[PDB]
Order: sequence, then C-alpha cells, then structure tokens
Amino acid sequence: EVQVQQSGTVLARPGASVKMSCKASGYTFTNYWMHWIKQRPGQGLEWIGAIYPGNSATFYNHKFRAKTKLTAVTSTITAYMELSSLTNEDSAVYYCTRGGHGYYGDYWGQGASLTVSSAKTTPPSVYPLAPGMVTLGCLVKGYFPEPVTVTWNSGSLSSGVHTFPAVLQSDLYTLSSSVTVPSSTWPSETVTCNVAHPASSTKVDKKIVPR
Amino acid sequence: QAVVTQESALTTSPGETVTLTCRSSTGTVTSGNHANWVQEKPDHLFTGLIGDTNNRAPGVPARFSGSLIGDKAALTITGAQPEDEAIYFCALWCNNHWIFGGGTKLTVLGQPKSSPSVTLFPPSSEELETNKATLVCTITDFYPGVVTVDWKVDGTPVTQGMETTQPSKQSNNKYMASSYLTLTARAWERHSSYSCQVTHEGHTVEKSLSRA
Ligand SMILES: CO[C@H]1O[C@H](CO)[C@@H](O)[C@H](O[C@H]2O[C@H](C)[C@H](O)C[C@H]2O)[C@@H]1O[C@H]1O[C@H](CO)[C@H](O)[C@H](O)[C@H]1O
Repeated sequence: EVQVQQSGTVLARPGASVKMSCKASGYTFTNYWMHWIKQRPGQGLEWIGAIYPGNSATFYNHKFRAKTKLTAVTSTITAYMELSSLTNEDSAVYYCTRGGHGYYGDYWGQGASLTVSSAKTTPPSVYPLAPGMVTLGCLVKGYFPEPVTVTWNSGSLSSGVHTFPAVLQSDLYTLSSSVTVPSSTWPSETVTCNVAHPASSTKVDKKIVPR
Repeated sequence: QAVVTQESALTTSPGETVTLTCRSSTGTVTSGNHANWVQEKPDHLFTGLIGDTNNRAPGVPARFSGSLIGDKAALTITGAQPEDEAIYFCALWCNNHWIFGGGTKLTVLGQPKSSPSVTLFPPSSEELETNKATLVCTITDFYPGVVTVDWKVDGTPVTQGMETTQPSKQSNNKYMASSYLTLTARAWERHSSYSCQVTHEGHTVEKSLSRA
C-alpha cells in the first residue's frame, strides 16, 4: 500500500556526519513532500525540514539549517538527510513522513535511531538483587552499545518477568530485570538471570542467592 | 517562535466523548495554521489522524474529527475505544515552520485502575566492592500509566543522582517503570534510611530500607 521504508540504526562519534534515507513505496513520489522529524527521548518532536522531490524545493527549520541537508533522488525514489558535526544532542529517533497540502505526515516511516557517543564497547557488570511472593532482580550496569538480552533460567521463567528500558548513566547504559516467584519456590528452586551482550559476545549467568 | 500548548493528560471511558485542544502563543489558531493531529502508540508507531484542520487521513475512523473551537484547534473522539489510549500531538504551520505541542497522553480506561507494586532493592555486596552503590526501585502493574517517583535519603529530598525510566506498557497493558539512585559506597555509608516514594492517582506508596 503506501510504505515509507527507512534505513537502520546508526552509531556515530562526535564531529562526524551521517546520511539517512527514506524510500517511498505505493505512490507518486514527485507529487508529495517528504518531511523529517526528530524525536528526543524526552524533548518532544521537532520538525527539521521538508523537500518536494518533483522540483526539489525545501523548507528548513532555522535551527537545523546549519545541521541538515535534505536531498532526494527521483529515479531511486529515495530522500536523504545528511547531518553534520554531530554532538550528543543529535542522538534521537528520526522519522521521514509524507506530506501534501496542509499536512506534513499522513504516513510515517518506522524511525531510525542515531546515537552519538564517544564511548567504546563495554561489557555489562551483572549484579544479583535479592531481598534477602518474592521479587528477585538483576542489575546490568555500564554496557555500550545497546542491546542486552535478559532471560531467567534459560527462558524457563517467563511469567512475572519485567525487563525495564535502559537509562544512560555516564555514557554507559544500565537496565534491570525482575522476576516474581512464589515464596516457597525460593531458595529451593534456583533462579539465575542470563545476560547476553552480543556486541562484546558477553554471556553471563547470575544465580540469585539470599542475603 | 510560537509555543503550542496541549493538555498533558486526559482520561475517559470506552464510549465516552473527549476533546483535546491545541493553542498558540501568537493568539488565535486560524485555518492557515493547517492544524495537524498525529497519534503515537508504543514502539514508535505513529499514525497521521487529521490534516488541514479537519481532514481525516486515509483509513482513520470516523469517530475522530478535528475543528477550530473558538481560538483553538481541537480533536474530538466521539465514542472512545480502548485502542485510542496513546499520545496525541498537534502541530501548527506557523511562519513556514511546523511547531509541535507537547503531546497529550490519553488514557481510555479499558480495565480497572491498579496501584503500583513498588520493590526497593539494596546495593549488592559485589557492587559495593567496586566503591559504588545503586539502589533500584521497580514499579509495576499501575494503571493509568502516570506515576511520580521521589527519593529520600534520611528524610532530605534527593535531586541529584537518580534516573527514572518513562512508563512502559506491560503485556497485560498495565505499566512499569524503574528508578535508580547511584551513590559512592562512602556516601552510602554516611546515611541510614533510604526511601523510594511513588505517587499514583494522588496516593503515595513508599518503600524504605535502612543500611543495617
Ligand atoms: C512550495 O509549496 C507551497 O505551495 C503549495 C501549493 O499550495 C503548498 O501546498 C505548500 O505547503 C505544504 O507544504 C509545506 C512544506 C507545509 O508542509 C505546508 C503544506 O501546506 C507550500 O505552501 C505553504 O507555504 C506557503 C508559502 O508560499 C503558504 O504558507 C501556504 O499556506 C502553505 O501551504
């Protein structure tokens, strides 16, 4: 039907430049505007600018005029946005959206995450969280880059599991996961969290032991 | 330029009618501001709803309509459905920029409200060996998904050193969030009571521990 296909995740260092792209599917590219939207974590949505491929007209937000360059290749039905001199403030999810008269985005792309960091690949430190039904946790501290996967007892414990979104503390992520089991179950039945950090091929298991 | 203001959160029930507004710091919203409304659902799923003040985007339900009510643009959902629980952003075309409001979180109560289960864990010995101490407060099963978290160390409010995630929708569609208080082990050793205080729908749940 109409589809707006975006490029993948990008990891970039401060000072660099990246090019992101959006391919149109299901409509006449040259009759619609392509807008770009920045969404920061908790800063809301910001409009970067728009390009009209048919005649390559553009509108830019003044704030992004020094940062962005929008282009489109009609034979390839692709729009691009190049961001230069990346700072940490450019880490965000970027969307391209299709616009027309009076509107910027009836159909949206899926987003492309950009992270700008000086950090190096770091494996997680995994710490068991015991109280002393019961809730047990694992803290996965200080890893870069995202993601880590957490399972409990090799996947056997699936019910009552909560893995929370990672926060950034310093330039490394921290995330935790909890499992709630019947109090009779523990410590008789061993509970272990399993953490995998593919980017540094880390796989570590942590048995929760009572305090 | 203009500052576009939206209500931050509204709650309704299935089958009720709810109106969201979008106003500007320049004075009235007019038709040349082409008010747009979009919806954000989990995992960055966005849908255009309304363009050019009142045109429904392709395949948007008829229960969604946009209009100018006085000096404001508004989105009315006549007969709200549980699946309309999401964040709604309006944006205004002003001085050749699309300016976004802050987004309204709309709860459509598709299940009874639920208070948070708060668990606070102390630092593990293995982390205290590194000269660091993180206290973890996990908050699950709350509905509506809006909560505030406050930390107290020996009764004094903590405003430096804590991180709290934004509420994630659980599989059962209640919400979860965690908060972290990180301290050096030296700092941990100077204080005795630590509290994680969570206010949900005007009532506070508090979980405290003592170093000892
Ligand atoms: C270059 O295109 C201008 O004219 C067309 C034809 O009427 C408009 O549809 C364009 O506006 C659309 O695209 C921009 C990028 C926004 O997303 C708003 C959309 O309506 C564009 O006109 C806009 O700008 C003119 C300036 O000439 C006026 O402000 C007009 O009100 C806008 O629609």
